[PDB]
Amino acid sequence: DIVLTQSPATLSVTPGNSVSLSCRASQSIGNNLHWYQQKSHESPRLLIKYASQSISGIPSRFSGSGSGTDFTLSINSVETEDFGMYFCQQSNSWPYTFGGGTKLEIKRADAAPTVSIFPPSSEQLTSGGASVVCFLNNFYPKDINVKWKIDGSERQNGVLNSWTDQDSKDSTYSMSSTLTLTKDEYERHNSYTCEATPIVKSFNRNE
Amino acid sequence: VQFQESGPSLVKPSQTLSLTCSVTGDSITSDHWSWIRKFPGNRLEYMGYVSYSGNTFYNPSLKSRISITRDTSKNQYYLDLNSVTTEDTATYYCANWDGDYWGQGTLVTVSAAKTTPPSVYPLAPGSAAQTNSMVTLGCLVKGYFPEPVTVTWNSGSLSSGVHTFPAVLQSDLYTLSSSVTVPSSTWPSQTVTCNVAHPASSTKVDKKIVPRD
Ligand SMILES: [Cl-]
Ligand SMILES: [Cl-]
Ligand SMILES: [Cl-]
Ligand SMILES: [Cl-]
Ligand SMILES: [Cl-]
Ligand SMILES: [Cl-]
Ligand SMILES: [Cl-]
Repeated sequence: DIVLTQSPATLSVTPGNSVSLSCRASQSIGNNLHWYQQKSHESPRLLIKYASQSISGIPSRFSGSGSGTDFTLSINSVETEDFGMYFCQQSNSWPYTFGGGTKLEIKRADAAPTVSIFPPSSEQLTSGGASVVCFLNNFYPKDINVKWKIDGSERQNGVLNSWTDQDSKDSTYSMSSTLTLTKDEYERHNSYTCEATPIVKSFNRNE
Repeated sequence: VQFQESGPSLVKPSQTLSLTCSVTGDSITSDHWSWIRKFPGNRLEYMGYVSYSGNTFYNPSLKSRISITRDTSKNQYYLDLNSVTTEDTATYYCANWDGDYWGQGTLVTVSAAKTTPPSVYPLAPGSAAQTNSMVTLGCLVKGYFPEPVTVTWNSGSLSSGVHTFPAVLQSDLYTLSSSVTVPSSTWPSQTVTCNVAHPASSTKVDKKIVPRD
């Protein structure tokens, strides 16, 4: 089976600058190479067929070249909407095979998160669960540090973080940080804090 | 051109995964019609296609467990994948030959586990939270299986300022949250409701976000 090797695995680019993504085939595939853009949400969009032919309604800043084994996808003057996964596919030899993808991140100015903390809902506390939820919205860059504290003391156990994809307009991320406790543990402590690296939100169970 | 992919989101190990793709804005008897799947790790696999004339090609990784048929009179085609295992858990897509047209994915889970509907908890601000020009509300969706759930706010009429976070697996069940930010002046005066749909348990739950007691 033809193996397609894509590089780089990840790329960051500032809007207005260029990118060139590489796809190399383990054997010749002639010009039978497609390029796709996929956001982590939706379905892939076809950008290029036969290695270098433009698809109806694809902006002209996308172009492809290559024949044989070595191909490139270029995006001249990258836009904030260009973030996401870029995959090549060969249609020369059955079975058709995909590359592993290049993840394109759009670079922008540092932005502090807006932080919101939510105590467990009265409905949850009846089922013996106590999730303390912290939303860190519209920040950059992706790799933010979130500390939990309970009654002053750092807390790592029972913390799970989840990130949205990049925003297509402003290039920010959002993340949830959830501290899952039992009602038993929750009721034995007064104060709960989540802090972004410091931007801090806190509440007291007795208030 | 549009695909409607239909069939189970949950299949038991050793049973048959059967999907249907309904095609509009293109005849099945021109072009080729494909099935593609995406594994949880992001790897895409081309499963097979059926030609305008009924000819089939199958990915040899599937080793003759796969069948693709078509019904030209209905503008539909079918995937039957026999003897499924947890390795068949993936997002399945129907697409034309070159993937110019590429349907919305369908997440299919192969598991012996029972379907569990989600518990939905509204997240109103703490009694004593700092006030601002905007307020963030949330909705915690806990203890469902399998993925996915779809979260909407005011049945989709509130779409701006929404962040729905990817689900995380804890003790064989999924959890996710969704946040919505609205102007402070407008809540609670203009109500905000999360709506959570879980196709696998054929369940939808609406919870109004109410200020805390
Ligand atoms: Cl750059
Ligand atoms: Cl606990
Ligand atoms: Cl604290
Ligand atoms: Cl039609
Ligand atoms: Cl299995
Ligand atoms: Cl989900
Ligand atoms: Cl509603």
